[PDB]
Amino acid sequence: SKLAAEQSLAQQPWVEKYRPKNLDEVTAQDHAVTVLKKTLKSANLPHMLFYGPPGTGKTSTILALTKELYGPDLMKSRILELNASDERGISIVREKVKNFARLTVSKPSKHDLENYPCPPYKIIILDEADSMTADAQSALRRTMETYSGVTRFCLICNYVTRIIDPLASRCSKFRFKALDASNAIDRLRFISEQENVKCDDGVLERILDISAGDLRRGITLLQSASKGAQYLGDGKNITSTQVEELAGVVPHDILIEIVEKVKSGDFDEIKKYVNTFMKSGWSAASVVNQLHEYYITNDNFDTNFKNQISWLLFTTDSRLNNGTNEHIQLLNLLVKISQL
Amino acid sequence: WVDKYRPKSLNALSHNEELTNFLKSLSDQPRDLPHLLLYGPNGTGKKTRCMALLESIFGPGVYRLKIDVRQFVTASNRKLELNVVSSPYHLEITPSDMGNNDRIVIQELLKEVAQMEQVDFQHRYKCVIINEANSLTKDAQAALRRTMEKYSKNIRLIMVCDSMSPIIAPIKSRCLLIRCPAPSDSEISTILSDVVTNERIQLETKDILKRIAQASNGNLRVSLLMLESMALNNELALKSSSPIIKPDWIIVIHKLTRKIVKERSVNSLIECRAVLYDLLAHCIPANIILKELTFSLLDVETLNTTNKSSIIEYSSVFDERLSLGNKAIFHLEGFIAKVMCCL
Amino acid sequence: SKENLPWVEKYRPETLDEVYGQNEVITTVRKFVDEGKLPHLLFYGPPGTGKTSTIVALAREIYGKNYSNMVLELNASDDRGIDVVRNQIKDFASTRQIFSKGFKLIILDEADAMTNAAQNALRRVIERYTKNTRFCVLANYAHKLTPALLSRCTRFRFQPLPQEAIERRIANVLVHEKLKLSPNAEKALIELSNGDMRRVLNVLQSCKATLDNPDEDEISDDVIYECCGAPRPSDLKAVLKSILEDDWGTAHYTLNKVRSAKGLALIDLIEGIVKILEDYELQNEETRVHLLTKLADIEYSISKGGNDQIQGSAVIGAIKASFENET
Amino acid sequence: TLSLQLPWVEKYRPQVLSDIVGNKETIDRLQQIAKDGNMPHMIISGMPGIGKTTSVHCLAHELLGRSYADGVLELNASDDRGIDVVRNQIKHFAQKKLHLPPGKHKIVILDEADSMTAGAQQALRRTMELYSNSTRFAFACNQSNKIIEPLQSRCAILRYSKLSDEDVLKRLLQIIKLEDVKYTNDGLEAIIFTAEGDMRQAINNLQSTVAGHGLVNADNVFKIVDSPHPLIVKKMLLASNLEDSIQILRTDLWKKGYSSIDIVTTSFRVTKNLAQVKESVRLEMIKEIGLTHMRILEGVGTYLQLASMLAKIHKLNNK
Amino acid sequence: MLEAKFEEASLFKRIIDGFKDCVQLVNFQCKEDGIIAQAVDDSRVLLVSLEIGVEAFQEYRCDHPVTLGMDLTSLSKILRCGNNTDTLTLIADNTPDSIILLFEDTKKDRIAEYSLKLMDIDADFLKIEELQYDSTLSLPSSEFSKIVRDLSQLSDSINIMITKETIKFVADGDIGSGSVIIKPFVDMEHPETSIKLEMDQPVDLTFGAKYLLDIIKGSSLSDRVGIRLSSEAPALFQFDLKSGFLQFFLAPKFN
Amino acid sequence: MLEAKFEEASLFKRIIDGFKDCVQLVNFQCKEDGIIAQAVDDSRVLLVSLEIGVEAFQEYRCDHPVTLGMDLTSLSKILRCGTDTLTLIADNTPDSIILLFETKKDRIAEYSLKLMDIDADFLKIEELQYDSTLSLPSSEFSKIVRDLSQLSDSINIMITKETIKFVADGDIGSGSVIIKPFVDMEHPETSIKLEMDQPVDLTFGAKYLLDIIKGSSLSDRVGIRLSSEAPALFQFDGFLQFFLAPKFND
DNA sequence: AGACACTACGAGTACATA
DNA sequence: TTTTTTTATGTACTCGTAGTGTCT
Ligand SMILES: Nc1ncnc2c1ncn2[C@@H]1O[C@H](COP(=O)(O)OP(=O)(O)OP(O)(O)=S)[C@@H](O)[C@H]1O
Ligand SMILES: Nc1ncnc2c1ncn2[C@@H]1O[C@H](COP(=O)(O)OP(=O)(O)OP(O)(O)=S)[C@@H](O)[C@H]1O
Ligand SMILES: Nc1ncnc2c1ncn2[C@@H]1O[C@H](COP(=O)(O)OP(=O)(O)OP(O)(O)=S)[C@@H](O)[C@H]1O
Ligand SMILES: Nc1ncnc2c1ncn2[C@@H]1O[C@H](COP(=O)(O)OP(=O)(O)O)[C@@H](O)[C@H]1O
Ligand SMILES: [Mg+2]
Ligand SMILES: [Mg+2]
Ligand SMILES: [Mg+2]
Repeated sequence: SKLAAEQSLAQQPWVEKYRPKNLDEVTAQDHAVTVLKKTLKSANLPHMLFYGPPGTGKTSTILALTKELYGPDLMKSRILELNASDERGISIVREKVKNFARLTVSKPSKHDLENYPCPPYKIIILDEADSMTADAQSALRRTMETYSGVTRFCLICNYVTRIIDPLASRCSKFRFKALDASNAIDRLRFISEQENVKCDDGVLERILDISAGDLRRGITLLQSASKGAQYLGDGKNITSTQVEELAGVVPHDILIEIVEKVKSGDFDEIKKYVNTFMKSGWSAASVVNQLHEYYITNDNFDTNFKNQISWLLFTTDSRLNNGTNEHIQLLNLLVKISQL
Repeated sequence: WVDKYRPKSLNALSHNEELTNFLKSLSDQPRDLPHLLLYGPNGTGKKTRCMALLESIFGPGVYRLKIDVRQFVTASNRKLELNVVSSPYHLEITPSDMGNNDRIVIQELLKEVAQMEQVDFQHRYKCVIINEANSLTKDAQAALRRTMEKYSKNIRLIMVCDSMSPIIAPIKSRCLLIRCPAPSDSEISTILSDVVTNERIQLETKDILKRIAQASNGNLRVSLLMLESMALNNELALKSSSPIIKPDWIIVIHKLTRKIVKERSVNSLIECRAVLYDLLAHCIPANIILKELTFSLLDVETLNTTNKSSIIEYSSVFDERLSLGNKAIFHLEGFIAKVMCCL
Repeated sequence: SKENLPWVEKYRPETLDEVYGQNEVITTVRKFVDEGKLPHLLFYGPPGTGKTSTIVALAREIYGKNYSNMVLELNASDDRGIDVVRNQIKDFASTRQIFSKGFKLIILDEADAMTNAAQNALRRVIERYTKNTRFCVLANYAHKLTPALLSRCTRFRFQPLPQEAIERRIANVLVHEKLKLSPNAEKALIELSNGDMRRVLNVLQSCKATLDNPDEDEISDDVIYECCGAPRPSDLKAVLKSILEDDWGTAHYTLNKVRSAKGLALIDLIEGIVKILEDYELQNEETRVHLLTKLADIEYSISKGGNDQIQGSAVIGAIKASFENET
Repeated sequence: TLSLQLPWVEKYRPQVLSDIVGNKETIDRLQQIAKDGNMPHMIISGMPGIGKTTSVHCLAHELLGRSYADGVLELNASDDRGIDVVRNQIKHFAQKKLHLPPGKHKIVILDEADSMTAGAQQALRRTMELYSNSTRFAFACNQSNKIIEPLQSRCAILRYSKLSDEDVLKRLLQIIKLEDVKYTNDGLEAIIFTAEGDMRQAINNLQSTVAGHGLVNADNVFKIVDSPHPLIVKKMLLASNLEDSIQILRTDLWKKGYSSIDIVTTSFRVTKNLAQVKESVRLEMIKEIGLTHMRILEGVGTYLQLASMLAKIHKLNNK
Repeated sequence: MLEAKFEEASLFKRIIDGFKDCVQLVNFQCKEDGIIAQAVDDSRVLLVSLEIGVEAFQEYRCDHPVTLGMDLTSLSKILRCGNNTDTLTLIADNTPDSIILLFEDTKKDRIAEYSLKLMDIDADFLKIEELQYDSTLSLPSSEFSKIVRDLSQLSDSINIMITKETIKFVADGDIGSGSVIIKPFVDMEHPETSIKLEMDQPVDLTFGAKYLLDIIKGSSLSDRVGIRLSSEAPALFQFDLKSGFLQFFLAPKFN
Repeated sequence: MLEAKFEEASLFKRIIDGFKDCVQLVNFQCKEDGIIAQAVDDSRVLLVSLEIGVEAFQEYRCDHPVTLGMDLTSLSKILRCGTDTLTLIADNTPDSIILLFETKKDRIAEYSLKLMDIDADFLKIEELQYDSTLSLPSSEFSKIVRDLSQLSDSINIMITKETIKFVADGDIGSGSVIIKPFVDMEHPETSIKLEMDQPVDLTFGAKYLLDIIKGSSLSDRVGIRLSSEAPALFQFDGFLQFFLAPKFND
């Protein structure tokens, strides 16, 4: 029962092993969980709309809230979790969601009311609401507006623009902030201490730096570095280079080579070096990010050059965000920034 | 042949020793393994390394696999039938064999295998190899986003792809990212020496092997296949000046580039459209066609930097157009017309 | 109990006297229902303006507490096809009332999601049965309704709620709840609403929960801004000044520290800078063209994700290159 | 509040062809036809709210007298009008025997004929051709292109046009005289301006203004009825300076609650129906408006997108 | 708590069959006097009102007035899984929750315990049929069903006319026109075939055929349909059960 | 050359339609004793078995035991396109299967089928120990299954303290049928046999049982054998066995 | 008691879309 | 002067096995 779940958690990846179970385990998203804790004593939970970057803890926050609200017994009877792996057309929204909202709340047991608040409403959460069509979303309007006495709606998405304006107006918007080094270093150090991850001084802060506001990717990189350090068995500490080599980050010397090829050189040698660089598999997104960081943070270029480099990097990132060919886009970017 | 000589374990790999050691690190503790995404150039050997890693996570029976047929029903009376490569320890799914109906197959089959528990009389989870994750539309990726996290104790995904550009950010975050850099010409020539020593090839000079590497651009699948092809024309004895056998579509693209750089007119644009139709009708993707045509146009020495810059700019623009469109010829002809107008 | 409903639902108007903002429409509707001449209504307006509340309070005033039975209320949540029209709406219009004597009311809420065939079948139901029943169509977009159906109803445009109405409703809530609000905090609340009562009520509930006290203190602008995660005008103008005057590295560092110390979003900063630069009196409109185009492009790119640092640098460079022409 | 009164559109609905202030030519044609008899198959097309349904109803009534109940078959878009209905009920009505005066015929009125399926329209051909001596068909639609050419070939085509300001003003004056309502010239002018050739909309706005304010004045009319949507959009697009168009979009459209989708759709329609600028300029403007609409539909609909669209339109107009 | 053990199984089955495809969402109310339920049609045209006292039940125990709402589709699905020889038992806990339908066999230990999850319907329980009626009549079920489903083929509307000792059902349509005139008469050797009629004022009002075709479905319960008509009053079609009554309130058409 | 004669074609028709929804290809092995068949589902979640001995055939001649691999498409078409005496004919190297329909009529028709070669892997069948073994009439179990399948999509079997419980927790509600062992004298068909050693509780898919209960007409009683970690055993007396694997845990 | 006209709920096939 | 194209909900038509009230 409990011991089996503990062992299964202990034999699961660190992303799911250290998933926040309570509203206190969340470190940086304090503004939303403060309201979620204060409404836990009351009974006026409004319709909520979680939105933000991926890996900020929206699903974890709503799961911890539903747990702290209903207990592990009513957690399976007073919830309706609809993810993107299910059909969510107009038909589903009209039949299943509306029938569950029209249902009466399940009666709590004697042990439930003794330890948990047991609010008089249930929760219908809709994870990954970006994939929901606009008509199926508009169908939810009166469904959530008339049955608010017995059910509460929780939408979860990454792009708040994909949800129609009436639905965004009906729900209170909770924006989850990116988990950078400052507000997630405590959680990363806790995860490293619980797993005896022997690292150096500036490793963890570097990991989140590569994460760019993503604690899931940081925990995964930490687990990978820990596995790579335990396989060796040398007993030393993990370094920033050993972390950045498996995170897909281009080394500094290879980036300096690219900068030298762009500064001095014509189309031919630039194209040849790009063809040689694309042989070693690097994600063009990370290369564009490193080039942007280098060009903007360097105090050696003119403001007129910096505006143009920023616009060109923006255009290249926007074109890469559509699944384009990495080689063509990278070559075009380097050529355009080579021409002054 | 590329099939007769292929590594079956991690200790049988002959290049990227750092990647082999990282795979051994990742397979040391096999049950505490997150989802993986192998990305890199096409033909590096990531599909072989994934199977070699599974051979370390499980017994040697991972390679004894069978192809079964599975059927699905869409929202209408249309039926889909696709072949699944399954093994007593893992299964392989390639949703690149259909259109926009990959999300249904993904969700249904993955929920089925997640609820399904492994059988005995052959560890605890059953691996899924998603081949060519780039063809997965955003809807199927969004559907898999929550399936990756809900069932993490029975289903571990190993997604093989060539470029993480079409992969969404949530899926990228939900799995480890492993890059497979293409092997250098030295390792390719070393593998070629071994395979020609085993296949009894007669070489007057060894440098030709290096040239094969310089003709494959790091691709081992192209290098070995081209070596075996040019070994059939020279009758199992490669000469010091044996010609390099290029695929038919590459020669067609080169002739199209020649036609572009020689004549720039609408009458030539009609012939260009005809050649593009003949290329597309014979199972050749349009993104590869555009990439190779642009790279061949840049290699033309008659043009200058001003022409090549505009060529690569229009190439990127029409690459975005083709990634946002479906009628590939509608973008290919536009790119060709813009290139003709540039020159 | 009503004490469990959210503030948006708990404070739903039950009578026509609790619907603020709309005075020209409410008075004319009251006169319609008093003199008896009630035509087919078409309430067109943005979300959260009070159309559904208005029509519900109107049906309550017309039929009494028996509203839920003498009125046929259909919405997008219910199946509304051509056969649904043909059967349900025609049978409701053709027969008489079961509980009292009087005309019937068909409230087609959110009728902008109906099929064209359904509207084509309903446009002759409205014209044929017009002596014993009425039709009220609620809409947010007037382009989804056929012109034939659009010409049969009297159109009432629900304007966005002005300052006075939202302030009156906020005062009513502050009387109903043990809560105090600062004047500047109230002004900032009015500013981030765009005439949406739902947003105001939701963020008011959120800031009351944020207080973390027995509500013996006042809600200031800091509480509001930390609740909705919106940037403050101070940081907004500081970032704009650093972009317009300081160097590239200084502006980049300022934007980074401002957006990372408070956890602000780049889209909110973009919207705020757009709102601030709208009052800027500039030279030849080429700078305004470049600014608007580049900012809209960056917003559309943000609406799909990507690198936030690259987009911030793009915003800085776009603003700088746009103001470089105003010389 | 126990009972309501009939609206002025239904109460003052014309019951004779003389009370119709529409197209004088077609109205006099229908009057002469009803006076002499021998009404042929007809298809009446036009815009909503100009007197098409009332016209055919008055025609059938004055042509059939007391036999209207048993000689007229009325079928609207609200009733089933598939192939099965045309096969069974319409054919049974056309074959039904009825002793009529020696100058009349049974009339089959089909309201909203542009919504009938292709199968029903095809089956109606021989149904109307084999019984053309005792059954006549009158279609009332808004788009003649939705009715197949074989059906149009067997009937007359009456295209109703927009009602000029004179006709709507005369009808409004008649309604005022029959209602004894205090009005003003500027109020009636504003009503005609906001009606846009729609008689039904004009009468509805007049009744609304009367029952809401009592006096028909331009102030009250503009207070209860906003300015026409396409005209403000046209004035915004035809602005000479970017600042003027931005101010118009901000104050008139955005500050009054008009959604971005409605704004971009009205801009597209106005640019399509525009005639002041050349064809190429209109094509580029439509291209930019569609580029903006593609972002509005994806949920990125804000004021910044419309401002950028106006800026791009002005840049195009900047030679 | 609530314990309602029926004597048989097919009784409730026929009770729900009476208005199976007529209404959707019902809200039963169990009190000390019996179960009472009123349900409005989807188009808000007719109201079904059923009342079964403590006579039709084998055992009845109700502590406090309980309200259980449910959809008729799920209730029919649950009731179809029960054998006609079983014994039905409705059970409800202290607070209103999923009603327990228990099927208990009389010879073998077969405990079929289904749990039907309730709905949350707005309990707008009104007080109806407390108004004086202008005309009352009663006639056999088979005759009414025959007349209804014979006139429904000629038209979609049926005009009922009650004149001085004269009942008239008229159906005016497109392919034809029918009229049935039954006269009040009371028989002594067959007291169930009598057609009683007490009229105070002449009544003339029309109804739809699609609704009468569903009202006549309740003729499987009783054999004497009572019809109460009046100007501006819901037409009362009452079937008299052995313990309670099932009454349909139909709304007349607008002439 | 194999010659088999069923007195009635209806028996073979019912046999083939009993499982014509769970498989597409099927191997029939033919030996001296009778005919035996096993087939694996396309999803490899359920296996179907079949054994018909010389008791059912009016005439049987089988010189050499051979494996006939037939598809469901053509055989189903032949069985559905056409009580009468059915005769199965095969020759040396049986490239075709002939099905003659022949007591008061002399009309005959048949369409030939070309066979395939499927690698029917041989997995041993062991009679291990079981924590619970029960037998109940086929019609009652079929009724229970098609009654509980309307509520949920997963049927829970709970065998404890001489009581069996078929539970189904669905969306619209929850059903639970509790049954006690019963043996009847006047009707030997309506008897409930059960023996246990450990209370067991497993969950199976309802879509699989919805097709398993299609074999309710082959025999009158069905056996359920449930254990801790081994898959459930559904036994039908011709002897045929179904191995159903349950859901892991939650 | 049973056969077969009447019938109404369900799977399949297309056909548009401003 | 001529052939084809992925998908998504609403609409209309058709055959059609099926469930039940009725007549030789
Ligand atoms: N605020 C947080 N505190 C602690 N751990 C976190 C936090 N956010 C994310 N994590 C970790 O990241 C894992 C993933 O959390 P999720 O809630 O699924 O992320 P997400 O916001 O849902 O991203 P998506 O699903 O792609 S939009 C959790 O199981 C934690 O291990
Ligand atoms: N004029 C108003 N006066 C007071 N409260 C209002 C007003 N308008 C909106 N509200 C509040 O906002 C809630 C929602 O109002 P609704 O009428 O449902 O919005 P809406 O105008 O119908 O727009 P939709 O539903 O998104 S199309 C009400 O329950 C009130 O709490
Ligand atoms: N020429 C007219 N003279 C007087 N009243 C008119 C005239 N045209 C329209 N009306 C009024 O408008 C009402 C409705 O007119 P209709 O004939 O129904 O409009 P229409 O021309 O048929 O266009 P539709 O029905 O929307 S396709 C009538 O009842 C009259 O009150
Ligand atoms: N380490 C290696 N040593 C020798 N050959 C290899 C190695 N890795 C891959 N190959 C060759 O690559 C071929 C398969 O390429 P594949 O993995 O399908 O390309 P991709 O990486 O695009 O999937 C095999 O035939 C095998 O011989
Ligand atoms: Mg999530
Ligand atoms: Mg509303
Ligand atoms: Mg009309």
